[PDB]
Amino acid sequence: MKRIFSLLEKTWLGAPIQFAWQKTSGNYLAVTGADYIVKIFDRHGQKRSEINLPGNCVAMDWDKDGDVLAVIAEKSSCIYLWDANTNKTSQLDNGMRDQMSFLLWSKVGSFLAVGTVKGNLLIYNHQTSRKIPVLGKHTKRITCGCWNAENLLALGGEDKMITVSNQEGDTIRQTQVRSEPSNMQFFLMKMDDRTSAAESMISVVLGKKTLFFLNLNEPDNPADLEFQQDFGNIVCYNWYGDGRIMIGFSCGHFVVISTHTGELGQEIFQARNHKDNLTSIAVSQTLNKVATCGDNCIKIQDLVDLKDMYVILNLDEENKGLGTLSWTDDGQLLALSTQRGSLHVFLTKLPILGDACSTRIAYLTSLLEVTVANPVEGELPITVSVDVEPNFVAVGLYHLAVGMNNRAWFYVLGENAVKKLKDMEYLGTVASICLHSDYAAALFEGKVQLHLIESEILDAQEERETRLFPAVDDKCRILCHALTSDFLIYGTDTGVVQYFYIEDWQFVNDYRHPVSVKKIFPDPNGTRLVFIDEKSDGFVYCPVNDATYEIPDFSPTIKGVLWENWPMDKGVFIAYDDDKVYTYVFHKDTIQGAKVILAGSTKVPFAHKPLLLYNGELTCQTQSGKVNNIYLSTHGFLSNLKDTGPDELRPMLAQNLMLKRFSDAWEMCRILNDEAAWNELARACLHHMEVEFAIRVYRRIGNVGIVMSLEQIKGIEDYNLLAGHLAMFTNDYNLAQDLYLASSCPIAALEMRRDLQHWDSALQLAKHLAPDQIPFISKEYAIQLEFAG
Repeated sequence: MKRIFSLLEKTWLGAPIQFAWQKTSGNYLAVTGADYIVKIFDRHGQKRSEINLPGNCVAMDWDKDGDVLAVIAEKSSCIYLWDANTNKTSQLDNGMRDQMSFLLWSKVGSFLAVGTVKGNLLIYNHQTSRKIPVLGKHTKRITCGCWNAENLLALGGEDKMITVSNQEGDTIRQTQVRSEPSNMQFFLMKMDDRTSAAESMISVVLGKKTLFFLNLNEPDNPADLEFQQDFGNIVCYNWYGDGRIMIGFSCGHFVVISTHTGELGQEIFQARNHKDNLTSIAVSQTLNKVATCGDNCIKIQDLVDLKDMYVILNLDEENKGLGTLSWTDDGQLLALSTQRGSLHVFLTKLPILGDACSTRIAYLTSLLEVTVANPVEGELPITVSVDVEPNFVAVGLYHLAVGMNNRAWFYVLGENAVKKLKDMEYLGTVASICLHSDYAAALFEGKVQLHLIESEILDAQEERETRLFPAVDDKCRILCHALTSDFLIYGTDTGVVQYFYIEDWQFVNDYRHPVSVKKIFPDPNGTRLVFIDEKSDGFVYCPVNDATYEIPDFSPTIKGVLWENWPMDKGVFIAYDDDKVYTYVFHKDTIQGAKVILAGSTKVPFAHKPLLLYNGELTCQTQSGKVNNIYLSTHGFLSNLKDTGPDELRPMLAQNLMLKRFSDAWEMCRILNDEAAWNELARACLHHMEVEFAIRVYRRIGNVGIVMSLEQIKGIEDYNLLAGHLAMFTNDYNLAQDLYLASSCPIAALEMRRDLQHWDSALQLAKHLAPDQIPFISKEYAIQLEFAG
């Protein structure tokens, strides 16, 4: 949590203030104090508008959409209405002539309620401009009220009455209460039957000491809850979750109560968050958290477990006497007032915007700052101040881009400073942008524009400065794109994948999938691709042979994919969602052909977004704007290797042998000092045809006979002949025979079978390959048969 801005107007010093957040669209913040003005600010503390009043602001409220702010004032009959789409102020005379005492918009209906000191009511409709005066609704000042989802209006007054009404102001119900009503709210009791959706019940605080309940279906049986005097007076209460209330009390305590059938008023939880004074509570269902303020501090807790303190903020001694808390509905901002007349605004959540190019990453770190880093090379993080709140961010080798709607802004990532190059405006809303080398590719309206980030007239080609895809003028829409050191790549609604080669400035491959291609994710070089189709099925594509492979167990929840940037693990990638990362390996070369294998899954902490994979370490952006690193479960062998010994080294060795990392596997076998590990390394060197390394390993094992035999074969360049001899050394005689028959020297199969004394197979081979050897083979077989009887 970080303080964005503070309001400290000289006109408000020494008096309390009131404020309101634009509700459903939290872009504006209305504020007022003893200067008879309402001032409207903008999430950045800059004043956009002001409303002048003939006296103190009595109340203010925003409409259901945040399009209109309503205000009422002392010594006035006019409501003041301010419009967020025009920034204009207008007036509405209440048609009574009394001082107003209450003001509230409906949650659903464009209605505005207005109560008076004499207990009269007005209901206004902003959409039809209809006024509905109702005289004598209360006998004294209307103090409080609430609107329900059915446009029913409940009102409390100093006459110790509660009244419930339709949107036309008619009285549905009237009730008398033991003390003056305050903090009136509507709710729904969650009965076991799913069939009721009407919020049939009212909660209210009486005399600042008891919480009272009125049920519109059972009005003959209201409930009073009384609380321990050691808590002090009730300061505030809020509804949260399924059927719970949280109540804050003056002596630093808060309590949570059940409202389930048979448990109404049962205490679920209690805490003394503050020692001397608790001044306000504010609950966000959007973050699932609560903020509390008291003793010159803010204390924030998780609604999943109220014991778990998320944040404590301590405020400087100038801020003595805390006032009121409120959040934006999106839970992006928290605001706090003081009794001395200051306002403070804090960031509660940051938009999770970030990107990567090779080992270099960019991520949002404040609403107007992007940080670029290279955690692999150890380059110091570079902070870029940006001219707009971005909707998208992209990074290259030498550049950063950010943008909003149909515009982007470009920056050079120099060693000494960051310099803004240019802003650029596209023909429609940019869905995404990608950078590589000093090219950028931007997607808008189903078309991709490739263009240079930097250029000059010196040897320029006008066709290279920019190009627009599909450049063949196909009827297809591009749904996704990616950019590499050498290729622009994109996928379409017609299911086409295309590669465009930047150096020649031409198309180089084209593949057609049976359904639309929704997303694409290339390796760092572009030589392989992951794509996701319209069914959310994942596929590897290999443009070099034009082949495709289905990714097994690929969850439809997967949001994205990252390839491993570590130079040995080029076939490794990950796919991810909000809860998990899945590690996949493309085995290009195996006896069973090419395939994709799920190597395992790693759990991801809440709202972390993956940016970079390097050597089984996953760098993620957090909601705080910071990065964090997660080791994959599939890479748990990477450790201080000597303490586990074989227990982490054996899976490391198996992984390294599959990755062909024989120099590492030798050092691991040296640390292991196990004859079985040396034999597994030797067998792997033979399977992977690494004869020079197999010679070294067998020389360490001391198997001189295998070393001499491998030294004889070392010069063989025929793949099938060499593989035949190595299969013979691994005792796989059937594979050895097939490979020798496919080789330049089929006779080696006959010789092998003769040497193994497999005389029937040797004779069958001799019939096809060397009929002149049949008599000699038959004599040697006959000698063996004569001995056998």
